[PDB]
Amino acid sequence: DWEQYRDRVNMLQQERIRDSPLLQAAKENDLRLLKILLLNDFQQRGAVGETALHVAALYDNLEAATLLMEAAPELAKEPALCEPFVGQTALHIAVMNQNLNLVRALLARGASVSARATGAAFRRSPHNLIYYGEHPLSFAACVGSEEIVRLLIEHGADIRAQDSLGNTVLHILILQPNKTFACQMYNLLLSYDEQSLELVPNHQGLTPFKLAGVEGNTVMFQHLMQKRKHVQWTCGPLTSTLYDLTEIDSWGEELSFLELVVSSKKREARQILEQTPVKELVSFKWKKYGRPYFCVLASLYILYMICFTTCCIYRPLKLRDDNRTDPRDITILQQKLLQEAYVTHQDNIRLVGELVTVTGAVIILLLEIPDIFRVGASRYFGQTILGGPFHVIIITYASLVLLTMVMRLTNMNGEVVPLSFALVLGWCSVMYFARGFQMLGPFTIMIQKMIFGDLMRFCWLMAVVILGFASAFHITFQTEDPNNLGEFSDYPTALFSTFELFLTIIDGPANYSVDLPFMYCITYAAFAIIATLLMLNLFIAMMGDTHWRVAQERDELWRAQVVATTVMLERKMPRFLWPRSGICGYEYGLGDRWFLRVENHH
Amino acid sequence: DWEQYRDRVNMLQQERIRDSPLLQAAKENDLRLLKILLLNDFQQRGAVGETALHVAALYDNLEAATLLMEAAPELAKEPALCEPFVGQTALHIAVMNQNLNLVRALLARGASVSARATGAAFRRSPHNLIYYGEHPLSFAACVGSEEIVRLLIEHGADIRAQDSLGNTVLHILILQPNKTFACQMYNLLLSYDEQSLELVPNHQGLTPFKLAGVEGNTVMFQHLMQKRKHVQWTCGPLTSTLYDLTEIDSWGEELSFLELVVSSKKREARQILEQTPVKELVSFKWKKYGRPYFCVLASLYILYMICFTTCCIYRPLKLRDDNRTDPRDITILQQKLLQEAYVTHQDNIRLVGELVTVTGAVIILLLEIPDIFRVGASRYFGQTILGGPFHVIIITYASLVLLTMVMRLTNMNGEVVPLSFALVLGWCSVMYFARGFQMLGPFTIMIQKMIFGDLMRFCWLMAVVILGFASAFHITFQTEDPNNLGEFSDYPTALFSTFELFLTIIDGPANYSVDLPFMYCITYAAFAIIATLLMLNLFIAMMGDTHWRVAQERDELWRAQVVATTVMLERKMPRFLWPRSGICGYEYGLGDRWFLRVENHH
Ligand SMILES: CCCCC/C=C/C/C=C/CCCCCCCC(=O)O[C@H](COC(=O)CCCCCCCCCCCCCCC)COP(=O)([O-])OCC[N+](C)(C)C
Ligand SMILES: CCCCC/C=C/C/C=C/CCCCCCCC(=O)O[C@H](COC(=O)CCCCCCCCCCCCCCC)COP(=O)([O-])OCC[N+](C)(C)C
Ligand SMILES: CC(C)[C@@H](C)/C=C/[C@@H](C)[C@H]1CC[C@H]2C3=CC=C4C[C@@H](O)CC[C@]4(C)[C@H]3CC[C@]12C
Ligand SMILES: CC(C)[C@@H](C)/C=C/[C@@H](C)[C@H]1CC[C@H]2C3=CC=C4C[C@@H](O)CC[C@]4(C)[C@H]3CC[C@]12C
Ligand SMILES: CC(C)[C@@H](C)/C=C/[C@@H](C)[C@H]1CC[C@H]2C3=CC=C4C[C@@H](O)CC[C@]4(C)[C@H]3CC[C@]12C
Ligand SMILES: CC(C)[C@@H](C)/C=C/[C@@H](C)[C@H]1CC[C@H]2C3=CC=C4C[C@@H](O)CC[C@]4(C)[C@H]3CC[C@]12C
Ligand SMILES: Clc1ccc(CO[C@H](Cn2ccnc2)c2ccc(Cl)cc2Cl)cc1
Ligand SMILES: Clc1ccc(CO[C@H](Cn2ccnc2)c2ccc(Cl)cc2Cl)cc1
Repeated sequence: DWEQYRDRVNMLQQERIRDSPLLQAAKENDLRLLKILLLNDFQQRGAVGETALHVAALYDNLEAATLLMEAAPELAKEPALCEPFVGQTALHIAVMNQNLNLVRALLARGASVSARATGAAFRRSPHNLIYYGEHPLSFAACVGSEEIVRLLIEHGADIRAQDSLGNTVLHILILQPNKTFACQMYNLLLSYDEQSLELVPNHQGLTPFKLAGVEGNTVMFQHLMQKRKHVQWTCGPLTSTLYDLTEIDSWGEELSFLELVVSSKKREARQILEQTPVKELVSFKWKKYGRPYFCVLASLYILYMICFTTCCIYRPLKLRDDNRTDPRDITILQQKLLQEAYVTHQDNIRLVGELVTVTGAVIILLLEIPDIFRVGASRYFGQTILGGPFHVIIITYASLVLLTMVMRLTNMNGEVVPLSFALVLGWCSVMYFARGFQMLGPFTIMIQKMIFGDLMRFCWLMAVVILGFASAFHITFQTEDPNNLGEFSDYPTALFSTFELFLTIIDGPANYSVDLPFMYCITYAAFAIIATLLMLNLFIAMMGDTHWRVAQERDELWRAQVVATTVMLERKMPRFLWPRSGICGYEYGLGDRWFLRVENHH
Repeated sequence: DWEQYRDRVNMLQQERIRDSPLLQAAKENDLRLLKILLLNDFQQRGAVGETALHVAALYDNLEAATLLMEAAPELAKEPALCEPFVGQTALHIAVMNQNLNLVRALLARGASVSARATGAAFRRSPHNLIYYGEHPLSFAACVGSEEIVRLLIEHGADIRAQDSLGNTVLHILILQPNKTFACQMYNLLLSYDEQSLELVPNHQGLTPFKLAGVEGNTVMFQHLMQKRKHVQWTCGPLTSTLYDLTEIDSWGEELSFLELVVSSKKREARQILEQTPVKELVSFKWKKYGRPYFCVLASLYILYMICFTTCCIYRPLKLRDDNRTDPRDITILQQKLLQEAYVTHQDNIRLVGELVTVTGAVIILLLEIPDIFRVGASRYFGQTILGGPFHVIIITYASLVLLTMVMRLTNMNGEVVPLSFALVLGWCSVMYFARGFQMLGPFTIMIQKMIFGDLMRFCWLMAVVILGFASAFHITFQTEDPNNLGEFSDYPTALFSTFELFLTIIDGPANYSVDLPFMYCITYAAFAIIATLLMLNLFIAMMGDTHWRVAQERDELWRAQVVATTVMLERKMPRFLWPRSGICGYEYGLGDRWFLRVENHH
């Protein structure tokens, strides 16, 4: 694994540094020994191809570093050579240690301002504790060393240079955790912008502005917006400001800023939706257009589920064509064949409801399947904010409807099976629309967070209790007459009875007209204590405990689900239903831009 | 919508200011350009009829404003002209910007101290972030600018002037959010009162004192009471104070201060009921008169419900007059007709209970219907503090009793229907009286806050689960013999069974003497996990979470419901039962006033 490899790399590196007297002296700064070694081979390299000057820079030894450079000035030009540290110069190290005196002394000797630390130890990854990109300028920037940043830009640091992710120094500052200084650095770098560096995309296509949204960097987002706003007037406690929406609303771009924020996997990204140009924009879009269209679509879907349900209630059945010879058989009706299922006026009235039913299942797949391939199947089905679990069950619903159509046409028996799944999944998919309503929306997120959290843990331990007790109850009744207590009469019935007895959805077996096994009363007392009293009530206790701790995040997830719904509706619906949002600049002489005006009290 | 209109107004305003070189110079303060333009048409107006001097005042440019006034002194007199800003002078703007030097310079040039900003941007509304009324003095006051307030009063600001709501500067200060400075301003304005300005009503009929109650301004209320109290004595740690009740008790006034506070829709208004002249007054009224009369009325209503119930238990029925030919029919009795329903001594004893029952339903409507028209139907039925939901069900109860009387008299069949509603609603309306008792009162507010909150959200998602599963269970059993498992034998029974199975109020279907469908055991396992375990227990978890967060407001709502009951009883009951409260001043030589004396430890 990578941790064991990095560890060896570090161990071999320290071993070489102890083995070589020149690298050893570069780490210890014993200028006596180092002068004698240099007066007496300067190319000597550690375990990763690093020079004695990289070693002096790593241990921050300016005296050893200047002796090494005075003896062999060419060392200032050298990269490290091996897979972890490829391209790392003594200048990258001196910059990361903030040694301005060593950085000057290296630049005075031709150390490259444009060198790229291409090795893995520099790549963005979960493996690496930092990500400064690849260049001395990007290091000095993320390190928060203006004096080094100016010194490098003077010496030719290309400010528009890009690393292996395509990230410029501006993209890299958006990724750093000192969000507050990163701003002062962001302004220092834009003081040399003179296409703007603000508009350069990385290889994901993200500009710095889109990256601050995607990464949830709310401090850099609100800092970037201070240069995309104009104060129209202030009068007493009131100010009117005009925000340029060109970045946030992303008109006619192939993937918008708000899509990138709502689909981001960072929990910090949802906080961007609470910021001033945005909250007001997504709130305007939702009241004016989003909620009216979502209430119409919710109503049409519920009427379509009533239509589908009615085609199940009036499903085509006839009297069985053979006798119930087994006294335990209760089936009295059978399917009509296709050639007899459409004969009466009521069958033709149903056929309209069935063709509407099938048409809705086709339309569901025509609307769903393309969005799997844009968003990505895992995000499509995994993301709570995008509706992931409802996209699974609506595709499953439409698939079970189309399977039921193929079964009808082919005279295949057993349409009850796909229709029973399609009725449960079809109606529970009406919970998709709960996200538009402040009453139902946050509660539907508790249902989801309780299903995947507490109900899953409960069902795993509930299963071993049911297997223990269903087996004990089955073998207790194995020897007794099945007609006197039917609940445990075979292992599948004993499992199902024990599951219903666990949840108290059926009454505990009892027949006072006969002597039940004494081992049953012992086993059922232990079961009612463990299953019913302790665990079924411990479920309520752990749900009540989960609920107060999740209640803040559920509201944030709901406020984000409303924005994701707003963004979905505007991307999918015909534009004539969704007029461009905000204020057109052109009819007021402001040029091609579109704006949001907000008035605030202070 | 108004937001899009205000936004255009702001955009057209800024466009004109950029288009006109004179308004542009008034905003930028480039005295070079402005001197040349004025030396070279001074009437030029922006998008809302505002002058270049309004523009200089808005951008707070005293140098541009004094050049514009020096070139054309008549500009100081000008209002703005268009619908948002009608009547707004440069003096309104200079006052709101607190520019005392510009305000003098305008007043020195005849700017009107009595101008009214009649435009909508000044009206009280949810659309407007501030409300300063219409006059320069009311602006200077709400802005908290004594030096400008004195300067205006010297120049003739009519302190008794009223805006389009009838609000004086005192009413407007009660509405402002800096409740603490507003007091220092309130005293500054009363220093010029010399009918008192304290007693002038707005167009709602509210004086400043009633408005501080209605708006829940507890800081201004307790400040107003410092001038309506007298300290009789202090001895060591004890003080005795005498509060004038003339304002709070509002004797013989058509609508009292305490009615206006308990019927207010502001959540802050209930906090007035916790203040020193009041809490002691409403507590005295409740112990001495309120609770004794409310316990008598509670007892009389419960005895009337026992009387009505007894007329239902002894309802007049006879043997059916035709055979039960359908083997699934269980009806054996039928109504007696009016001409046979009153024959025995026990029928005449009932008839007294029925005439008492009907008389109580008439009395309920005679007591209820007038109060709908005073309070207003929406407040009458909407307000928790006034008893809103109990006023709905008591009017509904009386209507179902009078309908049942019309049915009896007309020999109409089916009296079971209106009587079953009248028994449920009649007895649940006994919960109205829970508000008098500290044990039952706050709990009856949780019942209400759980019905309209958590039970509503639950019932919406519970309904789609019941529609999904009732349909799956119905079509699973559609083909099987109805006599072996009756629960899902038609769609209305399948809905009702699935509702009872959701809540575990009936046992899960099972008949071990026959092979049930395998799809039933699959569907019922999924149902018991989703309905019974997860959601029925998630109801308890979300109620437990709502309960601790609502528990403070429920106690405040209960303490306010007791005062609303006290105020109701005193307004409705015969005065001889409700002696005037407090201490008559006349028999101690204090004149016509009535007082509350409170003794306090400090
Ligand atoms: C997110 C939570 C997920 C939790 C997942 C857990 C699920 C709960 C239960 C598992 C379903 C097991 C279904 C067994 C059906 C047997 C039918 C049958 O064929 O029975 C028996 C055969 O087998 C048995 O004897 C026993 C089967 C093996 C033991 C039970 C299954 C264990 C499954 C373990 C799963 C992992 C659990 C780990 C901890 C969670 C035959 O039938 P018979 O009884 O008529 O005997 C006919 C013959 N005589 C009359 C002579 C008796
Ligand atoms: C604050 C919370 C408020 C929540 C409100 C929600 C309410 C829960 C349930 C709704 C009541 C529906 C009553 C249906 C009665 C049908 C009787 C009948 O006539 O059935 C059927 C006819 O209809 C049906 O087939 C299906 C009816 C349509 C679907 C069910 C109603 C959907 C209502 C949706 C409401 C909105 C929900 C949105 C999400 C909350 C006939 O009768 P049969 O079965 O004897 O068939 C006789 C004929 N064979 C023998 C051949 C079968
Ligand atoms: C035999 C059939 C009837 C069984 C398998 C059916 C399972 C249904 C009842 C289960 C399967 C997954 C469940 C499920 C998945 C996830 C979510 C998202 C959550 O935010 C709301 C509840 C909701 C929508 C629930 C509802 C109930 C579902 C849809
Ligand atoms: C406790 C958790 C883990 C939940 C999920 C466990 C469910 C188990 C107990 C349930 C789910 C589906 C049930 C089930 C499916 C269908 C049938 C066919 C029926 O003719 C006999 C019972 C039988 C065989 C039962 C046995 C018990 C099962 C397997
Ligand atoms: C068919 C009939 C019997 C059905 C419709 C009757 C409904 C009754 C049970 C329901 C309807 C509204 C409910 C209701 C409304 C509001 C309140 C106010 C609350 O502070 C206490 C409970 C209380 C008083 C409850 C009691 C139960 C009521 C009165
Ligand atoms: C889950 C929430 C939404 C609550 C309110 C839902 C209630 C539903 C399930 C209940 C309320 C009243 C019930 C109801 C009313 C009366 C009858 C007549 C009876 O002869 C057959 C059942 C039938 C038709 C049932 C069906 C199920 C209903 C409609
Ligand atoms: Cl789980 C679930 C999901 C969505 C709805 C949709 O609920 C709304 C009503 N509502 C309830 C609360 N706030 C709004 C609705 C019901 C019926 C029809 Cl036909 C249209 C609409 Cl818009 C109900 C349950
Ligand atoms: Cl929901 C409800 C509402 C009101 C009462 C009234 O309860 C009181 C008794 N009580 C109980 C607690 N504190 C006082 C009562 C009962 C019977 C009779 Cl006849 C008269 C009275 Cl005054 C009881 C339930």
